[PDB]
Amino acid sequence: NLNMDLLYMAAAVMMGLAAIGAAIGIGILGGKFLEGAARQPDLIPLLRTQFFIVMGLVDAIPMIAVGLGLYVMFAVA
Amino acid sequence: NLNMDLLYMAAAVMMGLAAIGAAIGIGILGGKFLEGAARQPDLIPLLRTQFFIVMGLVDAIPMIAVGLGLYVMFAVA
Amino acid sequence: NLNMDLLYMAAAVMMGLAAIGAAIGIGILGGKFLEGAARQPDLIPLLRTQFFIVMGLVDAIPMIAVGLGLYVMFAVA
Amino acid sequence: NLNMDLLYMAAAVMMGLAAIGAAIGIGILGGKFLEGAARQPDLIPLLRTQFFIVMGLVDAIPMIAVGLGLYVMFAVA
Amino acid sequence: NLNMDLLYMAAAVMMGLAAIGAAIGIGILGGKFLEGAARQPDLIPLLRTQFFIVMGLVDAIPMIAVGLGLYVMFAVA
Amino acid sequence: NLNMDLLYMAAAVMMGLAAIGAAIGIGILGGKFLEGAARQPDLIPLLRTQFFIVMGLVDAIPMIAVGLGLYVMFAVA
Amino acid sequence: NLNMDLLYMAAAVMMGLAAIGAAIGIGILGGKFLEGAARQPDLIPLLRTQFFIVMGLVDAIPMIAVGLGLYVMFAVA
Amino acid sequence: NLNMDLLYMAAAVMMGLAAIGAAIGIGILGGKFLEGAARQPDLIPLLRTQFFIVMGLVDAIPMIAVGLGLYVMFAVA
Amino acid sequence: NLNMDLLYMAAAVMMGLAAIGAAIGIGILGGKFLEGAARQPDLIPLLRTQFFIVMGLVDAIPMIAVGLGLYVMFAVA
Amino acid sequence: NLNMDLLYMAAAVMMGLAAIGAAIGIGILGGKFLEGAARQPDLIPLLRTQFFIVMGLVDAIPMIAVGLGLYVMFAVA
Amino acid sequence: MNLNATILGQAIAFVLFVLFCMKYVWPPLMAAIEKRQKEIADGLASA
Amino acid sequence: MNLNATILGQAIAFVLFVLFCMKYVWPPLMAAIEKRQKEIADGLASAERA
Amino acid sequence: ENMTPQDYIGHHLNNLQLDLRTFSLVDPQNPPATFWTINIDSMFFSVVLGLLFLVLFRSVAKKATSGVPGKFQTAIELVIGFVNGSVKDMYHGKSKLIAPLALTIFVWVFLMNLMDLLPIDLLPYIAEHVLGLPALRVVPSADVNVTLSMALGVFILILFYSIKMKGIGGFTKELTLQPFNHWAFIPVNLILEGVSLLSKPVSLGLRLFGNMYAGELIFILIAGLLPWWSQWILNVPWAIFHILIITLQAFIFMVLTIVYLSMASE
Repeated sequence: NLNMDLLYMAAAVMMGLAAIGAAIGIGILGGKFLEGAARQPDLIPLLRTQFFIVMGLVDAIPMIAVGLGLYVMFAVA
Repeated sequence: NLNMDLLYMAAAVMMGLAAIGAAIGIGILGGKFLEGAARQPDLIPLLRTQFFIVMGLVDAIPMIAVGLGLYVMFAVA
Repeated sequence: NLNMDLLYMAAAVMMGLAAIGAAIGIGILGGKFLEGAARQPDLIPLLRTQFFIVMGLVDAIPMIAVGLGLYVMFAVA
Repeated sequence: NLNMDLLYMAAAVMMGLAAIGAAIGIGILGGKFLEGAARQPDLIPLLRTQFFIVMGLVDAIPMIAVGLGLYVMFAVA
Repeated sequence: NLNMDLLYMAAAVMMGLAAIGAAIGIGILGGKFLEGAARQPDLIPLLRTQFFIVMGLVDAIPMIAVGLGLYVMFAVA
Repeated sequence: NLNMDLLYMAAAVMMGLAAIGAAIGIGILGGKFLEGAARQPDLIPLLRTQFFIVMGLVDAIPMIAVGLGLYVMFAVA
Repeated sequence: NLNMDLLYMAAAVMMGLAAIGAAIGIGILGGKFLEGAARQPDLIPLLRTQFFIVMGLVDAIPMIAVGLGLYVMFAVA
Repeated sequence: NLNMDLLYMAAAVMMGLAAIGAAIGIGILGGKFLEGAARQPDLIPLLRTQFFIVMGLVDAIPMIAVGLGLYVMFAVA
Repeated sequence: NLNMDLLYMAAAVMMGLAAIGAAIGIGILGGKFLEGAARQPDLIPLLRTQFFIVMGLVDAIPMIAVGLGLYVMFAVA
Repeated sequence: NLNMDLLYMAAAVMMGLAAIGAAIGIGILGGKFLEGAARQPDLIPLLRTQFFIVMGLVDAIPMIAVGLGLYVMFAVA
Repeated sequence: MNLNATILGQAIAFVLFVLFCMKYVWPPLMAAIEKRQKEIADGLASA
Repeated sequence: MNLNATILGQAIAFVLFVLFCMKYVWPPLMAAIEKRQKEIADGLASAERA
Repeated sequence: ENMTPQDYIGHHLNNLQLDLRTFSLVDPQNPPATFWTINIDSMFFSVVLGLLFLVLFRSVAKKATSGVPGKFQTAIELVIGFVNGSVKDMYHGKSKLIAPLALTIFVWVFLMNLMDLLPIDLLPYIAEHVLGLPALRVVPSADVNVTLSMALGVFILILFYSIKMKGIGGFTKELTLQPFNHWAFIPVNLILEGVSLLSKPVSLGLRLFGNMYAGELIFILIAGLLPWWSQWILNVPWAIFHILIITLQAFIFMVLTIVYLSMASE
């Protein structure tokens, strides 16, 4: 039957779009971290601590999508 | 055939687009938080509490789509 | 049977596209609120009031898109 | 079967793309309003009046796209 | 006949893409008008005159696309 | 027959994508004109002349796509 | 037969994507010209000459795509 | 048969997306050249030399997609 | 037969979206590095070190997607 | 015959999306190189070496996708 | 295109040319260049 | 397809490329080599006269 | 001669090969399925361009005089100074290998790419008519196997330098505890740094292959499809653009090799 391969296609769309969102979201956020670290090079530990707080939120929704993509490819299909 | 594989494809479109929207929206907002923090290092608690007010609204509408995508896979399919 | 099974795909497209629009729109708008709050920190309750006025307009079209998506899944299909 | 399904899909793509247009356009316009408000806060009632003029134009063309989407679901069925 | 539902789908993509283009185009143009008004508030009627000239060009292609999509939906189908 | 379904859909893609390209291109170019007009009034007719030179190039490819979309609907279909 | 209907669809997608690329590419390039002119209008002929050099490269790939789109539509038909 | 028209569609997708990539990448790169040329008008030939060095890299990947698009369209069948 | 063929299409969407995500994310992050290095040339080894830390996170999700794309083509084929 | 046409449409997705990703990623990065070269022209050889270091990361992931697209057309055929 | 025993045949060729270039080409060229740079630097030491 | 025609067209295209390459590419290369010989001649003359 | 232009384009993309089961010549209408079918034409042009690089540089290296240099000597010392300046900026360790490795990579990849500029029929015509060989194509870097052989050479050096500089301590730590630090992430860290490590050589090889293969394919298409009086107008602009690409792709293979070995060792 065809079905088992439209499960691979469903996981592929879900995991690819989650990789777009995770990579661009951290790219934008990290660029503004480096701009702050260039201006204030004695504040790198403070700015890096805040960056890890907000970066965890950026990753949180893409990590759900990537986990469900792995479930569909390995466990269901 | 079609019923299950289209329900997984629909869930993949909801969670893929919610991962795009939530990750880029929080990435942009977090970039302005980290530049504000580098500009005003006495105000990280004031700007991070404003950031959590704004972030709740940004995440809320993608979280409808993620929760309903999980309903589509687990409880419809 | 394919007519209702594709109605779940129709709702998935409609609310997924609304979720990227709403999350990026509030992300940009909130970013300019946090930059204003960092430049004028005694001004935050006035700027937050204005952010809530314009955030209601930004949400108004996505919220009717999400509401019609939920209707398509629950009431039509 | 499929004719009535494809009408609901046509409304889903029409309102989904209209929800992106309306939310992004007002998100950008409202961000530049909020920076004008933070730079000169005694000027806010004037800038808010100009924002409502410009926002009416931005929102008007998505609103005919939404109105035709509801016509396709409710009236054409 | 399949011809009817494909004509409603063709109108839906034509008007959805026109609503994205026209709403984001006027959103960017209006944002630069509102920061110009915040910088030079005694010039606002002059900048309105130029904004309405430029807005006519931005709308001219999307209003053709809406006019033909609405013709396809009402007259051809 | 099938020819009209696919020809109206082909025109709808061609003119919808041209409406994105023209509206975003003139929106970006026009916003930079309006910040120039707020920065230097009394240069408005000179900056408007340069804006109309550049606008002719921005419109040139989208106007080919509009003219051929009108040919596909009115002459081929 | 279907061959001609898909060839009009192929020419339409190739020229739509060429129209987006060419119009936004010249819109970004021209916006940076207009702000460099507004700052010091004594350089308008110098910057306009460099603009025409860069704009030639921006047009070069989209015109390959338009030339092949016209060939598909008229000559492969 | 179906073979040829789907090969012309696959070529149209390579050629269109290459026209997006080349036109937007050189538009961004050229905008930063023109603002550098306005900033340092004695150094236009030095900045133009580096512009051609990085423009070779931006054009290189789209030219792979153009070369294979012409091979699929003309030479494979 | 069709299962094997569609698995090459499913890998193609995973690797295309992983390529866009990685290249745009690192391009935004690296641009903010190369502009911090030009403004503060004594800080390059520090900004280079923080760039490689942040870039490891930007790489992390695209490497899951591309590694699974290679698995889908070569192992299940 | 049927298996080969879909294989040419799979390669067209890989190479089109990787051409957009790599061209715009290098365009953003190269624009920041040309900005830094206009601000401090005496750094232009140093910033050139930092550009080539970061550019090797930016187009590393897209080159895996371009190479497998060339494998699919020429080896899997 | 086809992955092939040429990958090994080129791997032998590359390592032979890197060993010949490393001993024979690079030391005599860099000795001759640095010998001139030292003689100019001692020419500045006269000042 | 005429194979001899494809050889004729490749010959015309190579001659036009060689005329571009000689005028644009070779003067920069020969000017860089003569600039090095000038800088070494000045450097050795200055070093030996000092 | 029966050529349809699609068939001419097809034959131009076929290599000359040796069947090591028999030492026969794999005629280009039936390819043997074995992995022992060495490509003769990329092997011959790869070693002959490597020999020509070493003959020119050794001839100057053996003569070279620290007076005012000759005009040819000045050209070779310019490329020695350009490679050493690149290495000395990017790498700071004591190794005797990195500088000559970077010289051979830059000059050999440049020479291999430079074969692509020559007319696409001239050497294949001479090989078909005068030598009688069933096929030929003359750009080594355009073929995958040479670029993956160089990229795997740099992979083996990336492993050698990372083990030697830091061994039982450093390589196990960087594979297991990065980027996410805590021991709870070790399985994820091992996958992400594994694919990061493997991405450095595979992208080196595919970068160089993809640019030279599409560069040659345009000259095969322009020669194949267009009539003689009209080839030069598209061909001359492509040749002029390709001169920029051959030097950039040779330079990027050198730069990324130095950067990856410098980042591995230091």
